[PDB]
Amino acid sequence: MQILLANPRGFCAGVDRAISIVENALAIYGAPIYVRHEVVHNRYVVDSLRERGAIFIEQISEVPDGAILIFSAHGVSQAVRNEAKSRDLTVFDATCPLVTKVHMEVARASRRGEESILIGHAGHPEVEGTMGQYSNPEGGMYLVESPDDVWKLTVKNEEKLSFMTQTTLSVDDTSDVIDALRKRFPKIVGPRKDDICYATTNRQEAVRALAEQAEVVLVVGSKNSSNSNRLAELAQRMGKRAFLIDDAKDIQEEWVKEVKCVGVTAGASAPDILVQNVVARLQQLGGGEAIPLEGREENIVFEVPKELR
Ligand SMILES: C/C(=C\COP(=O)(O)OP(=O)(O)O)CN
Ligand code: SF4
Repeated sequence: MQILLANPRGFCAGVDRAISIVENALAIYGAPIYVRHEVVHNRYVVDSLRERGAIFIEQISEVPDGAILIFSAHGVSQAVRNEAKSRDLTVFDATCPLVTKVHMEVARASRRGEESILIGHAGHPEVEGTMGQYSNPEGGMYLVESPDDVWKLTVKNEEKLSFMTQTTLSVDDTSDVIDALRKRFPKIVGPRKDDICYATTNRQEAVRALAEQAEVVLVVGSKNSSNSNRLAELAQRMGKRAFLIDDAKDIQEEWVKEVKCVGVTAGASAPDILVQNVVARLQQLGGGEAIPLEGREENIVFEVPKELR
């Protein structure tokens, strides 16, 4: 059975920075380090940081006075930031810079009293954080997930309207939402394309190339990872069987019995060791040497704040 590896796969720049922020804060200050939300949506990373002294919380009122608190890579609302500011806490922010860029646009529209539309999935912490940059009751902030949601939305002043997106969406489905937005609200203003980041675009292009060759695609990522679920969904929609798995122990032998080509990728929050263990298990199940596909080079790095060097 041939094993193919998608490229790119695995950690993006924001995740690598965010994890380093939590590790370096543990090495500098010691345990406990409080983190608002799973730093990244990966069970393997979160469980090991928890064992090393990180405590993951959702609400700032779970954090004791005098603590160190780090906001997760997905970002937080201004209400969460200001609640931490008013409390007796040392705060470090692991928000990815490509999330922060979206936040600043939502904050500008709020100041102006002008309405914004976010394209994203309700309940996800990045969506709560970005909708949480808007606070002017004269304007408005609306969430749409689909073209059907666009076709139901009314706004107060469609001549002064803008849109933003979650960073980790399906590139194809988001194009369909934007095309609805522009039909319904011809004067709406946005970026040239969307706010989907380079890592999400590149991992989706890579799993498209992988699924063209492979019968079955395994995506290493946790169930609560939006970007990882997009990779499994893409391969499924191409008619391939695709499974989102935490680790090699999740692989059921039926999924790959008598399969000639199996593909493996990883979401932006999954460490490489988990892919290397998946490959070793597929080799037990009859696969040969893993073959990496040719892929788009990534070259972006985000550095940790100098306070955590
Ligand atoms: C931090 C982040 C993405 C990194 O992957 P993740 O932690 O799995 O998160 P998501 O659920 O894909 O947003 C949102 N930009
Ligand atoms: S998936 Fe994109 S926006 Fe999110 S942490 Fe990674 S680089 Fe940043």
